[PDB]
Amino acid sequence: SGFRKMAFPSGKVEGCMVQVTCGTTTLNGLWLDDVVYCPRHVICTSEDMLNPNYEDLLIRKSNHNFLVQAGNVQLRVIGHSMQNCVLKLKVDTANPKTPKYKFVRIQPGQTFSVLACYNGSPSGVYQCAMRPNFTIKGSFLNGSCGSVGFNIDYDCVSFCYMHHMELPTGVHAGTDLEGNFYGPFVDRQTAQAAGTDTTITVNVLAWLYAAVINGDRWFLNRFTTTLNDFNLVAMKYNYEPLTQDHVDILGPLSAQTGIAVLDMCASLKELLQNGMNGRTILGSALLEDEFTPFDVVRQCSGVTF
Amino acid sequence: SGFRKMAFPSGKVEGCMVQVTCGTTTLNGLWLDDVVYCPRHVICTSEDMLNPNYEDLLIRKSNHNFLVQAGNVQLRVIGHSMQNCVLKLKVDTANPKTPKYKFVRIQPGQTFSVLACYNGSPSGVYQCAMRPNFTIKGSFLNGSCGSVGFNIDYDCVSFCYMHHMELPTGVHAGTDLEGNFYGPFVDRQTAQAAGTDTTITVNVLAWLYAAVINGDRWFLNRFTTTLNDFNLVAMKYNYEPLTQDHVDILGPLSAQTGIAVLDMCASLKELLQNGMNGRTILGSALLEDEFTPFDVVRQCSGVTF
Ligand SMILES: *C(=O)c1cccc2[nH]ccc12
Ligand SMILES: *C(=O)c1cccc2[nH]ccc12
Ligand code: NA
Ligand code: NA
Repeated sequence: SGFRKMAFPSGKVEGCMVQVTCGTTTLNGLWLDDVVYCPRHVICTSEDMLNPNYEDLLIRKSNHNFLVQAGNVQLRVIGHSMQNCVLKLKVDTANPKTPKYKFVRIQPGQTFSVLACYNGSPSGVYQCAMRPNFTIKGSFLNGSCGSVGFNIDYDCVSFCYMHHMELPTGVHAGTDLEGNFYGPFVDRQTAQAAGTDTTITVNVLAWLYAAVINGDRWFLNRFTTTLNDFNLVAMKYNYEPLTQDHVDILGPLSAQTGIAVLDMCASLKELLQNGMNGRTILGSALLEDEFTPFDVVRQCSGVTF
Repeated sequence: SGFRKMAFPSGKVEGCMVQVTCGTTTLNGLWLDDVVYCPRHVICTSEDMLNPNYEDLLIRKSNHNFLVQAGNVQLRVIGHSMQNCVLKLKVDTANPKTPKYKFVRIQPGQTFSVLACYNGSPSGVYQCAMRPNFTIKGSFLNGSCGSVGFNIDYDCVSFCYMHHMELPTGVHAGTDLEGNFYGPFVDRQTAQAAGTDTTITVNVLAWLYAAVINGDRWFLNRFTTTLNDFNLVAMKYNYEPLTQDHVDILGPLSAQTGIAVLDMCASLKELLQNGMNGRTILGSALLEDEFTPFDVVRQCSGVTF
């Protein structure tokens, strides 16, 4: 019993974190095999902020301008290259702690664990969702650049996020591990802002299923709805459209609880229209949308790695 | 910016988890140096549930009745002893991954990270508080017995909780790592239930300070209160009494925000009396009490390990 915001165990990622310094800028990097991945922002100075030409900044650098520290050990940089908004520093030492890994670009609505780091040292671990607006609601201070987000599947770390920047509303923007931003963001100083966000409807339904599995039914009702009629209410409350693919993905939770997806949609419609009348669901007075259907199955079935 | 339920990085603990089997019972153990710690329940059969005499059950065991597996490696048990409600199995191999560590018995209101495990394999990591009633609101399935709770301080893992059992309301009970239960619970089948719980008042004030640090002031007011008058309202809403020690512990957050502790108490009193009028604080529509003052400072100052 119980239902928590549960991160993956972080040990496989902790062993990959390093500190990268160029000039007076220090941030985190990810050491896999003999490569260190980090935000290309590390080559900027406090002037190369408004319109940096990174190709021009990087051609002016030598391997020796990059200091990489793993614990209290200095790794010698023997090659450097830029891929989109990441820098790849080839080092003279393969990481003996390199886990089985992949790089994956996730869809909005997917969740991942963040290992927040400072100066190449892990600080803490928490669960995030990629928002529909391609931001994350993280927790990052100055120095957290190059902190990574990941999922674990049996033996294999899927890296999906590298942190770059904080936007004016205090939400966060970053890249895949090939250096492509999520969303329209750029690594320069502009008036860029988070777009309007929406609630992840399939995740809210997953979490209502979690609540039933965990022995709570107060919010259920005897009604059903059509997908089309549900989506007309979704739109009114700034919820993502529910697709047939989302209905299919909820099939396993539907089967385990004996509650049809469109019946759970009718519960959600009543919750949006009426609110909770001072009641809670899994300890929350709001409708939670940062658990995927896979996250619910994992935490109700006890899969390990 | 941002504020998350943040766990400690789990790698130092992952390297200590093992599987222990006695008869048909399998659960998790903690391998530190050449000792494996696990719940003494592992020696019970489905009959030794109502009134087990553990001393009598254990004298009937041989070292060879205990199977300890670290990854796919079997550790030979060379000695066994019982300390309160834990079993200590001496093994022929020291854990080469043993971190710097301590065993600590925490106070109610303190928080810790749980590494939920099954079959000696870590599943996930989340933050918990020890409730005033000496339960935790965890997330544990069958097989999670012997999962541990911990805090990390620089280089040093402080183990504070070993999981034993689920109580009828779906909350959890366990021991310190010397095998003493938190609360009045026993490792036998009885009508034991969680006592009435209360809200951790000092933690709610810490989290209101977090909300100010993170740029939110809507709930503040121009009033102050006396400690005595605040506690008369605390009592009405089933909040823990606020002590002068709690006031002293909030001093650093008070100093950083320029909001006197008793002024923040006046904000909390108004929130209890009026509710939030459909507003949120740090993404929550309820008053959060599972962040200590130390947890707020850590996540607003960026301490690492
Ligand atoms: C940190 O990597 C980073 C990336 C883009 C912009 C920025 N400003 C400060 C720090 C950064
Ligand atoms: C698991 O360790 C444990 C301890 C006490 C009681 C109990 N019942 C089932 C599992 C347990
Ligand atoms: Na329904
Ligand atoms: Na006040």
